[PDB]
Amino acid sequence: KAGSFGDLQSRTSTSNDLYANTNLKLQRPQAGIVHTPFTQAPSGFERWK
Amino acid sequence: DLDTHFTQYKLARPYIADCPNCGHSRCDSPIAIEEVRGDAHAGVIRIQTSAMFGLKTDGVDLAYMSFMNGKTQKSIKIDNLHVRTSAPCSLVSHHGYYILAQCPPGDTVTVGFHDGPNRHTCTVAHKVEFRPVGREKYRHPPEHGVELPCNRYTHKRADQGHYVEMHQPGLVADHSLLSIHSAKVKITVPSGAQVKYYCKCPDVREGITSSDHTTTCTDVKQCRAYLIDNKKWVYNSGRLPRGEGDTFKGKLHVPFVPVKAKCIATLAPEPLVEHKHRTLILHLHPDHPTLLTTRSLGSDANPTRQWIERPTTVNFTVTGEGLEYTWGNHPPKRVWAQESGEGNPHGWPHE
Amino acid sequence: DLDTHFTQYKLARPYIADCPNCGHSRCDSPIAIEEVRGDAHAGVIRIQTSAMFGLKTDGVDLAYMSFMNGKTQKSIKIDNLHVRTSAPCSLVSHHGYYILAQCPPGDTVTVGFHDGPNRHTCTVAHKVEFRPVGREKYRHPPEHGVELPCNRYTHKRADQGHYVEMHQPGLVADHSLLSIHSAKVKITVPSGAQVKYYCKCPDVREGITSSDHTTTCTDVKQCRAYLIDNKKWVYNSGRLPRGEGDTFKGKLHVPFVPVKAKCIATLAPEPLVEHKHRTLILHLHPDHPTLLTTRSLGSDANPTRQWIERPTTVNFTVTGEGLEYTWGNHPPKRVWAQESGEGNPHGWPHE
Amino acid sequence: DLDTHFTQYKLARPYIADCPNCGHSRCDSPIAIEEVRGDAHAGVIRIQTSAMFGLKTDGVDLAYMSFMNGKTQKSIKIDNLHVRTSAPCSLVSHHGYYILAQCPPGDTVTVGFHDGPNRHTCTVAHKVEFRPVGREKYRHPPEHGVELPCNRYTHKRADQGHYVEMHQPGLVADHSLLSIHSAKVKITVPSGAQVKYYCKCPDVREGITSSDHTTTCTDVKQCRAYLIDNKKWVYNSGRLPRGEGDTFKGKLHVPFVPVKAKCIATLAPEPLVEHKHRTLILHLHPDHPTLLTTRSLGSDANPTRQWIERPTTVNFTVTGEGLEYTWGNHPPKRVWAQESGEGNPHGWPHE
Repeated sequence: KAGSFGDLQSRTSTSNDLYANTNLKLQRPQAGIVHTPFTQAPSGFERWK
Repeated sequence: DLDTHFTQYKLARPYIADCPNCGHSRCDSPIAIEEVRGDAHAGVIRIQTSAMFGLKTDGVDLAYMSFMNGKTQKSIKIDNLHVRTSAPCSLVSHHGYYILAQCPPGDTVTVGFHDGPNRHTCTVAHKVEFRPVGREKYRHPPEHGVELPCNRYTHKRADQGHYVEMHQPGLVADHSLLSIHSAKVKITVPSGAQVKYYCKCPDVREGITSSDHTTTCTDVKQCRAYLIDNKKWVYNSGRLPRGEGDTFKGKLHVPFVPVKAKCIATLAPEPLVEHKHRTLILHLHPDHPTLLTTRSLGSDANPTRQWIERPTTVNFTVTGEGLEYTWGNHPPKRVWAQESGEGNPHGWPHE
Repeated sequence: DLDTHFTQYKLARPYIADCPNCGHSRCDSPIAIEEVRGDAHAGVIRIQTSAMFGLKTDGVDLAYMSFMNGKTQKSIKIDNLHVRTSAPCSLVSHHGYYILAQCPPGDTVTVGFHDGPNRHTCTVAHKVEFRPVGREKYRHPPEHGVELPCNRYTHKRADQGHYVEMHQPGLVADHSLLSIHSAKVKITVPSGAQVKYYCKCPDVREGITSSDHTTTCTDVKQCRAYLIDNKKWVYNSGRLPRGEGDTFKGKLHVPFVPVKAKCIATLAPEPLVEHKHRTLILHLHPDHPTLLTTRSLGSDANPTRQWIERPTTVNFTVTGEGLEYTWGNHPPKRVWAQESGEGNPHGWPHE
Repeated sequence: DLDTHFTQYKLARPYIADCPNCGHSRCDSPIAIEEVRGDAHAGVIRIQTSAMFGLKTDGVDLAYMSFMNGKTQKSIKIDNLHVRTSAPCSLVSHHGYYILAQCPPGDTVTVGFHDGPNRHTCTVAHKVEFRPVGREKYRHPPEHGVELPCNRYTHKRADQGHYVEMHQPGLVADHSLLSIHSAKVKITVPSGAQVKYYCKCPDVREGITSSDHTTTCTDVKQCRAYLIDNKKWVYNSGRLPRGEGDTFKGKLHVPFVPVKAKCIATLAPEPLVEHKHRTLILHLHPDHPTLLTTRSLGSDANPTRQWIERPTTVNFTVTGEGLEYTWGNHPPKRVWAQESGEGNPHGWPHE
């Protein structure tokens, strides 16, 4: 779950198998022209550091 | 666009002016920046150069660059220009004396094309602020949320819906105009004008003008190199004075009006609406600061104010005519009060 | 630097994509930034251009810059461009889609070169956060402070310690590759690709298959231009397509791995150590916001917490088996348990 | 302005020292920035490039651009030079290795050529004021701020009033300098020089003496070449070595002395001064931090401190011997105690 640290939970590095919710929320790009921003909350891996 | 708007173009000339952060003793900047407008709700920022880039003065193309060097234009490619604000801009379009350029907001604006030994720039101060409309208030969006109805500027050059007072391509010195009347300084017209003038020596110093000339005092620097143009109109600048001899007060539009479109705007996910008996439990976990507020309804106003920028469970006591819950500047949600969790009597607010 | 990993190179190809900024009236820049990586917290930052500069598909020569035109390279200079994370950088090496450059750090990325008064910039949003691993929060060495261990990239592009998905890409840029065969949309394999495809027209969609090509709608402006490779796997960028069809072992390494090493770092001047009996006093005089916290080692286990950026004499209750004291991101320091008498005769430990 | 003091100019030549900060971390540049002097509270900043632009190394051709590549010039255009801050500056005048430029606001200075297919710029920190002294600390003038007389740099230089050590300079960069005399370490003269040296091995060294070095320790990297140029002494840079066996005089002035003039300045918009009876009512309305303070006069004294950036009516109790009142860096004002309305003072307010 997202709202805690360890919100990314990838199994082993011999795979890219995981659980991906870090509150990664795609949103509109800057100035109304193409690219994919990843808007990621202060959550795991940001907050509590 | 490039069709009709010869209102500004034909009946104007770019005007050479001056700027403080330039030259060896201040360059004359024909790109002198007045009237920065990041004042909208947008993401695109409007700058006014003194220069009339756009059409040269001709019919076509917003991607030429006509500033004033001399009394004459200097109608060249726009590839030497650098619009910037407080981050490098990419021009969107120029129209009139006004350029729209895509860049972040900025306290200053900093424009400049290389020319001379110096890099020939011009800068100016003006307090600028964008915001997404509503609850979530920012200086411009962070990079997140939904788009929702606030002011923003268009791609295209023509974008009318306002008008500024225009006087003329007013009084500025152009000493390329100023010939000599055999030892005294002689003003000439830029393009047809009643040219305002005085020296320490007699004439009219109010700027009541019907082609003032003072050719009585020798020095060019002891006289008033001023230009009331009498069939032309350009943006009113402080670095372009006006007179009163044959000045216009004629309002003539501004292109690059921030107009109602879908502005880049804000909203942070995870409202997580849950209701147990007359209460909205709300786990919250935003990407970026969300101004939450509610109204437990009735004659009751019940405000709430809280910026939420990190995980917090809040609650809002739903009532007999509901509550609404407004997670950011996105529109109100709605909720009936009553127990979830099975099995009761019903049929009154008493059971 | 150079590398011989045709693991990625041969089995990958250039690319190039749209970017919001670029001089005049936009362009698709080969320096179009996706996949910003503040996963190192050191002098060097890895940025991903859309294009695969470095060596070619075939290999050799760092010094060029190969973006995709057709299925063919477009091999020109890398040095007249400047990929950057924000402010002026010095490139370290490019390999793949990825460039390592000694740059400032940044949450966002802002690229631009000037060879003259010309503009051709590129900018993008992506949430990135940096901290040097350990207590103190910073992002990158200014040019001073102590060195201490945090994640950091190696100069060399010879790494393969982790691998990013590149398996089942869709296309490479320039739709002359994925043209129209004079009525229907034409999937052209680069060298062999098991191509999974579809149009908005009804046909088979995605699936584990070696044939799932579709040409049903006429244009590529109504179909999903994919090149699901199997020996030409391009990095799965933000703006790169990719059908969800046949999975491959087209997971392909990264030349740039942030590793645990003695990163060039930022740390405030080391503690001005002091003591009393069973107490590590620390007069401190920082140049940087350094999170001090300590860990009374052994019989006690108590933390102490204080961000220290302002000079403060603090105290830390040393226990029987010493204490350690953790002056920021820099690993714990250590202090014996026992007295400070400071040179007094016997019978005075500190009493 | 050309060669006002042949003290500095003639007896100077370009030098090369390492670039401390390049715009990320560090690089190397022949124009490496030492001695930033924005100390004058003004719109102009004095910079030292390592390069001696100006006159090439000679007596002629001010505002040309000569840096050192090797011991050799690189006599190129001044329009390819770019001093900049928050946007490109415009040069005012050069004297020595030092350039004065009318710049947009900035704490630091960032210089750099676009010479070659690559850019090597250089920037540095060096402590600058931009508030006039006494009380008030107010920013720097962007295009506003009241003018009042303070330090300012000369747009019309001829200055000499301090001198920095330039006695026994070191070398210039490139290992063509630090060549080999067939087994002995050879420093090659830039313009003719009395060349002094040392190695890790013991030596006897003089800077009145052409050719020194140990013969026991020899090679490019095995000895420390110096260029004590006895007719064109360069500024002593942090990365230029020097003598230690001798002191060879060659102290050479610094031009662009900041002098008392009508500086572009920073005195926050003026207050209102009012008194009735033994009271300075002071309605105040600045837009910028002014340290207000007063002195209720006589043997009795009374400081007050309050930063005024917020419009605030304050009061300061004037006493018999007056009060004096010190509205920022504007010099102390004065006020009598005299009663408004009636009374008969002779030792009291009204008695």
